[PDB]
Amino acid sequence: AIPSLSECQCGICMEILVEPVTLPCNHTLCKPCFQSTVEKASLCCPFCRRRVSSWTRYHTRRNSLVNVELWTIIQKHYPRECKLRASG
Amino acid sequence: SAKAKTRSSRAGLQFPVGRVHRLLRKGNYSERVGAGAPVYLAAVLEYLTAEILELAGNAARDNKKTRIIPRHLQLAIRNDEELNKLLGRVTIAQGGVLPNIQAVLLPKKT
Amino acid sequence: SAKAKTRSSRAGLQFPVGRVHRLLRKGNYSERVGAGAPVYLAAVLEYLTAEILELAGNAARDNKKTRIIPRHLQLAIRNDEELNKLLGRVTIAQGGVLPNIQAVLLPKK
Amino acid sequence: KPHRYRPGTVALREIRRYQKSTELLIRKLPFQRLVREIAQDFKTDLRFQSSAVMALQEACEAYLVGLFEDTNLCAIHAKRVTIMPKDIQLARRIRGERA
Amino acid sequence: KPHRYRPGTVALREIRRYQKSTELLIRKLPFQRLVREIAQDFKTDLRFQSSAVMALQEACEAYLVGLFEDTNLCAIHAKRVTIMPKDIQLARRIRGERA
Amino acid sequence: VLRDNIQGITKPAIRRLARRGGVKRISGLIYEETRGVLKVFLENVIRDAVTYTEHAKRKTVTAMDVVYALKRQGRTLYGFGG
Amino acid sequence: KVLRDNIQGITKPAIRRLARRGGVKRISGLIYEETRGVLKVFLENVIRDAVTYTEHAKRKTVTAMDVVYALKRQGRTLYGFGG
Amino acid sequence: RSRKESYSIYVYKVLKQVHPDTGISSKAMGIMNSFVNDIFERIAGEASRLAHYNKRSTITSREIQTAVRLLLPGELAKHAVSEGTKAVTKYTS
Amino acid sequence: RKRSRKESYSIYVYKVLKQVHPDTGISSKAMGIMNSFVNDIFERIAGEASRLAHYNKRSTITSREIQTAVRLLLPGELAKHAVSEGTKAVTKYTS
Amino acid sequence: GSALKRINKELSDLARDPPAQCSAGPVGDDMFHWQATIMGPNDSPYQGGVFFLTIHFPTDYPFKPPKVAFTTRIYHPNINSNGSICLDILRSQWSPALTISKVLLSICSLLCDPNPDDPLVPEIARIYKTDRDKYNRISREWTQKYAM
DNA sequence: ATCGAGAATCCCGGTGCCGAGGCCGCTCAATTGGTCGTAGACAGCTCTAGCACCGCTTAAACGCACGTACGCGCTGTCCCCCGCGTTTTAACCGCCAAGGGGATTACTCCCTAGTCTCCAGGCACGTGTCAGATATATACATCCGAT
DNA sequence: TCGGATGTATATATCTGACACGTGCCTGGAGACTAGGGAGTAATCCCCTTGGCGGTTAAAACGCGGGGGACAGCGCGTACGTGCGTTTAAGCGGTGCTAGAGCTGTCTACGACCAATTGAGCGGCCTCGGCACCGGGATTCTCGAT
Ligand SMILES: [Zn+2]
Ligand SMILES: [Zn+2]
Repeated sequence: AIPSLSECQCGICMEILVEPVTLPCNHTLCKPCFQSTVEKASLCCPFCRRRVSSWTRYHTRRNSLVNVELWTIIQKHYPRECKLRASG
Repeated sequence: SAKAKTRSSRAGLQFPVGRVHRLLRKGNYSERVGAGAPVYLAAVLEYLTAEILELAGNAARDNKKTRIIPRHLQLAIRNDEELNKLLGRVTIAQGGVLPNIQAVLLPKKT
Repeated sequence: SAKAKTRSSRAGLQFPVGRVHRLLRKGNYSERVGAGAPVYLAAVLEYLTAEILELAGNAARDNKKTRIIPRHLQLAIRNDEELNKLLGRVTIAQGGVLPNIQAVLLPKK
Repeated sequence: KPHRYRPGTVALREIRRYQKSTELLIRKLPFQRLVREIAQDFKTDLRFQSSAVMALQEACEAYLVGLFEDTNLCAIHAKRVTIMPKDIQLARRIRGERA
Repeated sequence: KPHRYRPGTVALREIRRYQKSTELLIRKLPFQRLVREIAQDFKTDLRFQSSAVMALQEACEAYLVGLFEDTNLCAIHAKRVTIMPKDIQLARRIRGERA
Repeated sequence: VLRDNIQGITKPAIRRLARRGGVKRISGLIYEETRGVLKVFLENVIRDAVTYTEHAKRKTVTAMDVVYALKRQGRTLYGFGG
Repeated sequence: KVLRDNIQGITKPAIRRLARRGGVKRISGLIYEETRGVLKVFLENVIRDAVTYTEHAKRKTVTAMDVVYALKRQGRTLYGFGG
Repeated sequence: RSRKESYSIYVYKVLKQVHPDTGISSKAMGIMNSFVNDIFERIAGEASRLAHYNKRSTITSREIQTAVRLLLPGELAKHAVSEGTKAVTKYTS
Repeated sequence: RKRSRKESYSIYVYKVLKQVHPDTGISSKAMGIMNSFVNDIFERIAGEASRLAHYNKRSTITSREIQTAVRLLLPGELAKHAVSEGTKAVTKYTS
Repeated sequence: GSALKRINKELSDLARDPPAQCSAGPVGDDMFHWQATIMGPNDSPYQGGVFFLTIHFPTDYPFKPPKVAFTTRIYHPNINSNGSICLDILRSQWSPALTISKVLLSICSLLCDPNPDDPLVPEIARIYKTDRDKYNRISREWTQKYAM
């Protein structure tokens, strides 16, 4: 099963996990929220305050930041939310 | 930041900023040292030290030791893809090497 | 030698000593530049230039050309030993390379 | 009747002819186009001084010539006379470029 | 009855045992004597700080270990598993040390 | 925009660069590989050249920029400035 | 206090250990001598610089910083002893 | 006696910031001192050569930024540039 | 307007040439190469003397600093001959 | 574009969940300019007092912290003349996942015990850490004559 | 071994052009002279660390035997680079044109060096305690001969 | 496949010295103020970079025949790994001596700084010779054929 549309949101901006990223601390947030919480914050987890600097480098080096399989579940279970989120 | 506290705090860093300012002045790097450069350089230094110390701490936790020793630093530096390229020529004292055996030398599956 | 004359001629050199003094002062190499350092440095630079020009002039005379070109500088630098150890990494533009065919590749009866 | 040299002599003759000269070997305009392409990749809307393109060409040629010298040394070391990609890879791995 | 491993296994076991550690391998006093000998050759009547001898030993060991890594790469490249002096000479010639 | 220009480094040009290096016999899998490594080298020099040009707030890459990039990498070049 | 043939202090087992750490499985009997040669050369390019610093500062003890500077000059920066 | 300067206390602060339990040996502290001094020398030297090439006479922030873009490899470069820009922006205001 | 002036070691290299080979000219590209070589060697020696005077907490680049930088920077015979030439020139200048 | 939804979530939070011994709201129609009211905690030398404070949400909220400052004049070791506050999760420790309620509870905890480590006004900090009786005397007098 | 045809390469002489070397005018930086603060040389004192020596333990070096894996040479195969002739694509060159942006000059102001005063951040030093090294005794994994 | 045999990882007491923390102070960092020149902004100007023909022709692309080198397979005889008994000297601890690194104080000769001033060096012009180039001729490797 999958958590409802409520928990499918980003735990920061309360919006859908558009292109989510799964941090080493098991947390998740949408790609814009991620890139903000890394390029304008202290490179730490917004949930449990865990630095992911090295992991961030190691994975963006391979462009393996986005979690593809969760994103596929979101696009097959709640596609219209992702599409209405796609414009803005 | 209106805070008239030590410039380290006013920049949010941990590395000293006045000391970096002096080292940039007395070091004959240039005639004038702008007031922004020491803060920037202290931030960069702190960030690099944070990276290396985090990786070394991870390695030391892996080897079940609660105190980083040069071997863990060598492991952390050589296992990362960028910290190795930045320190390609450096030689860590008491660092050992990365454990790896060439594939051709391993015994014949018989 | 006491004199009131251009520091170059007084030192018995050809390179400028005033220009080297200025470059040592306005280059942020140190705070103060001793009065005897620019002379030493101009002398060393002149010696090295004379060395390379000796070898290059020889190499140019070999090719029957009476005017040094980069090829001759490259030959004179690679053929020598100390100079090639000093300029190991340097690349001389338009310099070609030493003629060197490995022995194994040569024909055989 | 058609007089043709044995395979292995025109190669040595070309080695001599090219080591005895200095001009550029990679043609100018294709190398210039390659450089401009990599440039527009890095920072768009650039211009180049012809001297800079020439310096790039000289550096690239000297680097490739050194790499081929060391590659040939490897290929001879392995009791061969042909250079193969593993030779170049070994040369670059030993030289300390990529590791 | 005398149980002896086939030739080629104690070697790998030693490789693992020595890559898994960090201590110095060249014994201390002979290396110190060698360093003092080269010193008295260069400028006579010298003294050495123990830290300087240790730094020399660390640098020498790291250099030799790197050289043996590249030598082993060469020897494997030539379809062998033994390192021979031509391997070391090729490693140093390619690396750019002596030319 | 430009694309597929590494093929401008043709096969005979690499053959020439190989002869000057002293190579008697080349294998057909070298050419491709060569292009590869050459590209890498360029992507390591131009990147620094641009970095200099972007610092001085210019839009042309002067020869001194390339020379400084090379010298910074360790491939000092004589003949254009420095 | 002269000395002789101290490079034979770099014995054959020590070179075998150095080669094991480098990942070498089988060593030819003609490596040892060769290695010693190489080793000596390396030292005669570091000590010569180290002493050159000591001669300059008008000292008679080659300090750790001298050796570290001599190394850094050759492109073999060494961490752990200073600077 | 004489007092020496080192980055020991600051390295220890950063450690206790990113790993609240693991200490650090003395020799590792020496290695970190040497590493910080080395990176300092590299960055400052490259910024000085930039100032000298562009005929400026002062090492502003942007010279340090370009030096960091030059020395550090790609991803470290981006991260450190962002971090330094953030620190300066916070220090100013 | 008027073009700004660019210094170079052209005339000095030409003087040294006419001392060594009194009949052999030199072409412009060779002149640029020799000029860049002089600049590079000057930079190496000066920077080495700078680091050397900074190691011992001195503030002055004396002649001894250049002498030791030369001893550190050049191969054997070149180091010996260049140190000889430098000492000769300095003592002739001061006397 | 996300700041509007973030402030919407925050106002809905303060609606459905009032902060502990506190309240807040938009002082004007604009969402980025807010006013809040804090009640004096018992374990704080400012018992019974009520203080109004102004909130300025930044442009890159939440990833940038919103500047809060006490408008009422308070003689506090962490409150300067105009009423600015020194809080680490307000300058650098600010995690954008935090809501209003968490920063309000943190400033409450600071009101419970002033932090003169990096103080704004030195003499009030030194009289708080030197002689506490005169300190809580003057703070109680302030929170009775200005907060009442 | 040899010798002769076939391409290839080295010498040599006539012609031509553009650039290397030299001349001239003029700006600006190198030189001279004087003054002045201080970096550095030098004497003196201290006391840290390097050198030399000795005696004991035991780990490592060593010399040797021996079996064997592999380094090296030979043979044979086949396939894939080389040389070459032919055709087709595009580099190169000489020319012209537009304009953009690098380089230069003038002005203004604010950012940093320099100075003085003041005080707490950090450093040398001293002290306690637990992380890790050590020793011991196990279980466990892996190698190897023989089925 | 297979049971001995050996090296390795693992769990447990223990003990010691390296690390983390508290302290006095003191020297270097922070704060206020002043001046001046370095850098930024504006304007302009002309050097040279991009873009574009169009013709020639050197050079790349393609295909083909074959021969020589890459590579696999066998073999064989030595060089080298493994194990062991023996001899050597490294390592350690403890001690004694002092050479020399390091620090402080004093004093002056050396280098910075500044105003003047005058010639070396740089920009621009230019002209004759060194080198490029072409054409022919001399010769010299190369290959096959005996
Ligand atoms: Zn989000
Ligand atoms: Zn987390």
